[PDB]
Amino acid sequence: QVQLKESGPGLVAPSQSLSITCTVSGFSLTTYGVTWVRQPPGKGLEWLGVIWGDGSTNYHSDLISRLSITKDNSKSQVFLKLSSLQADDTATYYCVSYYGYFDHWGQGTTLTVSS
Amino acid sequence: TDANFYVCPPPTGATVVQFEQPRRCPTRPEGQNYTEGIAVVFKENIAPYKFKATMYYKDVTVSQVIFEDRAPVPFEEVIDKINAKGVCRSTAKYVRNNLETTAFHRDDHETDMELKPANAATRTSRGWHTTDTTVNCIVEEVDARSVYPYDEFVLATGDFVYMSPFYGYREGSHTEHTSYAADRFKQVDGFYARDLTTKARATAPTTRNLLTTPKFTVAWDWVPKRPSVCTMTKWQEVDEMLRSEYGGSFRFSSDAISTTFTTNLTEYPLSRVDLGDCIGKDARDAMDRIFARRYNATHIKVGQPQYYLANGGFLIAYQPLLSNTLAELYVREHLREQSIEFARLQFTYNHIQRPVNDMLGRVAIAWCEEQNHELTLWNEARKLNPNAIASVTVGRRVSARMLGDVMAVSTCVPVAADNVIVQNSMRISSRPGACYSRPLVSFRYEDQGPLVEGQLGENNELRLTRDAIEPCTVGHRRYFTFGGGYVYFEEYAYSHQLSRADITTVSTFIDLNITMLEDHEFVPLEVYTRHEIKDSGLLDYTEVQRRNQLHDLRFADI
Amino acid sequence: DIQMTQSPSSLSASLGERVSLTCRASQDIGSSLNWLQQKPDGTIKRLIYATSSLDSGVPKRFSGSRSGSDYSLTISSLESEDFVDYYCLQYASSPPTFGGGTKLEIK
Ligand SMILES: *[C@@H]1O[C@H](CO)[C@@H](O[C@@H]2O[C@H](CO)[C@@H](O[C@@H]3O[C@H](CO)[C@@H](O)[C@H](O)[C@@H]3O)[C@H](O)[C@H]2NC(C)=O)[C@H](O)[C@H]1NC(C)=O
Ligand SMILES: *[C@@H]1O[C@H](CO)[C@@H](O[C@@H]2O[C@H](CO)[C@@H](O)[C@H](O)[C@H]2NC(C)=O)[C@H](O)[C@H]1NC(C)=O
Ligand SMILES: *[C@@H]1O[C@H](CO)[C@@H](O)[C@H](O)[C@H]1NC(C)=O
Ligand SMILES: *[C@@H]1O[C@H](CO)[C@@H](O)[C@H](O)[C@H]1NC(C)=O
Repeated sequence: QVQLKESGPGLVAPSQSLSITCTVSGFSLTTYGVTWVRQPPGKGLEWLGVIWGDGSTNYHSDLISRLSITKDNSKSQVFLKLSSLQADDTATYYCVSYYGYFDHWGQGTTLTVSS
Repeated sequence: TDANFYVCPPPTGATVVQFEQPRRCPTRPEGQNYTEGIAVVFKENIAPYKFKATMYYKDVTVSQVIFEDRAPVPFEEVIDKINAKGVCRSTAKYVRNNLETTAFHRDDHETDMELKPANAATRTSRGWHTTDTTVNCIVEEVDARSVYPYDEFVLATGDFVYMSPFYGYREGSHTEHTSYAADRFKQVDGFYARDLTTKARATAPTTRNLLTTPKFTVAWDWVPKRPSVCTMTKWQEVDEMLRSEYGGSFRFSSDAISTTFTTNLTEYPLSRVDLGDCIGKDARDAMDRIFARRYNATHIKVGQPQYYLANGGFLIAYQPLLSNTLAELYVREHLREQSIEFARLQFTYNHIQRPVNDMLGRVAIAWCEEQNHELTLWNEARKLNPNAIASVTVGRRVSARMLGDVMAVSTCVPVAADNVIVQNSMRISSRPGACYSRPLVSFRYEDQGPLVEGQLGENNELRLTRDAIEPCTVGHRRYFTFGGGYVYFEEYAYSHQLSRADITTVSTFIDLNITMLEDHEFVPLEVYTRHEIKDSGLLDYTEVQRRNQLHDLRFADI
Repeated sequence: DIQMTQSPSSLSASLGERVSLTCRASQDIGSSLNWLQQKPDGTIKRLIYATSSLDSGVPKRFSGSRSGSDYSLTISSLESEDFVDYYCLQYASSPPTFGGGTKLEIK
C-alpha cells in the first residue's frame, strides 16, 4: 500500500515563488523517487520534474530555469518550488511516486495564480 | 598544512582500463585535400548505473590437519534469521566428492549465533561475520555497476552476475535478461531492512531482490529503470583538428587526442535521428565558442559543419577552416577565373592546394612523432608505478595494478592525519637481523573508531600488511613522507619530525645554486670486525639488477 | 524528445459497447508505455502498465496491446463509469511525455 497527499497555498499572486509539499508513505525515499505532474484547466497532463533516491534531479526544458525540487528522507516529504509564476501557471499539481513507474498518484492540489 | 593519508585497497578487476599504443607515422606526407578546422568528438553514452548490493555466503572447513570451500546461504535464512534477528544458522550444506554433505560449528548442535561487524573493513564497505568442523557465516555490503545493455552487473569483488539488475515481477520486468533458473531467484514485497550495526530496523518498505549464485547469495533493492538519457556525450572539444583524405577515407588528427580517426568520406545523416537536438545543439554551440575564442580574428568558416562516424564508435563533428592568407589566394584566383563562396571552391585550384598539403603535412607528421615519443615513455612509467600514473590520469588519488597487459583500477579511502600514529621503532624483536624497511603505523578510519595496524607506504599511503622487511644494516638514515612534513629515522629508531619547508627544493628544471660538499663515508667499526652489511639507501636500478645476479650465484652454490 | 500522438481526440459510444483507442510514438520506446484514466473530479488512476499488463485491482474489461509502432487500449464492454478521460504515457526516454488525451461521450 502506498499513498501521497499534497499541501499548498491554493492561491498565490503572480511573479512570486510557489511552494508545495507532498507527504508520501509506503516506501523509502532513500531508494525510490517522486515525480511531479500538472494539468491546466481543459488541457492534458504535463510533466514537471523528478527527484530520484539520490540527490540528483531532472526538470522539464520549459521549466528548468524556474523549477526546483528538494526533499527530506526522515520526514518522507518532497518539497516543490517554482519561482516567477505567471498567469497561466493556474493548474492542478500532482505528485506521482516511483515505487513503480507511475503506479501510485496523489489526489492533487488546485493552484490558481492571480492578484 | 598537512595532507590527508590514503589507505588504497587492492583492486579486484571490476574496472579495467586499456591504454593507447604507438602508431605508424608516415615518413613523408601522402594525404590529399588537407585542411584545418574545429572539431567536437562524441563518445557512445555507456550510461553507467551504480548501486549497492549485499552479498551473503558461508565457509566450512574440517579441523583435521583439509577440504575448505565456500557455499551460499538459502533465501529463508536471509529473510528470517538474518533480516528478522541478525543471526545465521549453525548448520551448513555443501557438496563433497559429488555428494550431499552437511556440517556444524565445532560439531556442537543445530543452533543460531549473531553476526558481528568486521574488525577493519572500510566505512563505505561495511561487512559482518559470525567469527573472526568449523563453520562461519559472512555478510557484506559491496558496490555494483551496470552498463547501458543492463544485461549484467559486476560487483566490487570483480565477480560478474549474469542477470539484469532491473529484473523482477513487481512491474512486469520478466522481459529483462536473465541466465539463472527461476528457483534461483526470489523477490520480496514490503521488505524491511535492518542495519546489523544497530539493529534499528528500516522505517519504510523497499522491495528487495534475491539471487543465489554458485558461490554466494546477492540481494539488492529493485529500483525502476530511469528514463534513458541522450545516447551520445561530448568526449572532448578539440581546439584544432586537421582533416586529410587518403585511400578513400578521411583521416582526422589532433595534438591533444593522440589518436587518428578514419571515416568513410560520407557525412552521417544526423538529421535522420531526432537526437540532433542533443548533439546538433551541443555540437554547433561548441563550434562558435571555439571559433570566437581564437579563430574569429584570423580564420573564416567554410560552409556548414559536418558529422562523420569514425572507427571505434566515435561521432566527430567538424567545421573546416582556412586562414586569411589562404582566403586571399582563393578569392584572387577566383577573380581571375571571373574574367565569395569558399564552399565548392576549396581543393579546386591544384596549384594552390599543393603547398598547403605539404605545409599541413609536416604538422600532422610532427604531432604523430611527438605523440609516439610521449606514449612509449608514459607506458613504461605506467608499468613502473601504476599508482602514480593512474592517479594523475584521473585527477584524484587512485589504486591500480597491472593484470597482465591491462590495468585494473579502484578508488582509495582517505583518512585524516590526526587519526594516524607512527611507532617509535621499526625493528622487530621476534628475530634479530631483520627489520621493517618503512615505519610502522597505527590508525583509525574515523575519529573515536577502532584502531588498526598497518605500515607506512609511499606518498602518505597506508598499507594494511606489515611485510616490508629487509636484512638490517649499520649507519641507517632515512626520510619518510608523513602528512605535510617528513619523519626522520636513524638506526631503525624514530629521531624526530620536520616540516616540508625544511629541505632544499629543486622545483625548477635546473638549479646550479646547490651548496653541496664532498661527503666522507663514515662506517662503524662493526662492519669490519663483525662483517655486518652497511646501509646503502634505496636500491638503484643497477643495484637491483646487480643484486639478483648474486642470488643466481648463491643458488648455484647451494 | 519523443512526442506522443493520441487518437481519436474524442469518441462516441453506447453503454456496453466495445471501443478501442490508439497512441503512436515518434520514436521507438519498446514496451515502456502506460495508460492512465482521470476521473471527473481530477483523480488520476493507472489502468495498464508496461504495455498490456493489467494494474492491481483494475477491472478485467480494460486491456491493452501493441502493433508495430502503434500502442492501443481496448475495453471489452463499456460501463457508465468508463466514460471519462484517458491518456497514453511513455517513459522510455527522458523526459516522459503524455498523449493528447481522449474523452469518451455518450452516442
Ligand atoms: C565503411 O564502409 C564499409 C563498407 O561498406 C563498412 O563495412 C561494412 O559494414 C557492414 C555493416 O555496417 C557489413 O555488413 C555486414 O557484414 C557481414 C557479412 O560480411 C554480416 O554480419 C551482415 O550480414 C552484414 O552484411 C559489411 O560486411 C562491411 N563491409 C566490409 C567490406 O567490411 C564500414 O562499417 C563503414 N565504416 C564506418 C565507420 O561507417
Ligand atoms: C579533393 O576534393 C576535390 C573537390 O571535392 C575532389 O575533386 C572532385 O572529385 C569529384 C569526385 O569525387 C569530381 O566529380 C569533381 O569533378 C572533382 N573536382 C571538383 C572541383 O569538385 C577530389 O577528388 C578530392 N581528392 C581526393 C584525392 O579524393
Ligand atoms: C569577430 O570579430 C569581429 C571584429 O572585431 C566582431 O565584430 C565580432 O563580433 C566577432 N565575433 C565573435 C563571434 O566573436
Ligand atoms: C647562484 O644564483 C645566482 C642567481 O641568484 C647565479 O647568478 C649564480 O651563478 C649561482 N651560483 C652558482 C654557483 O650556481
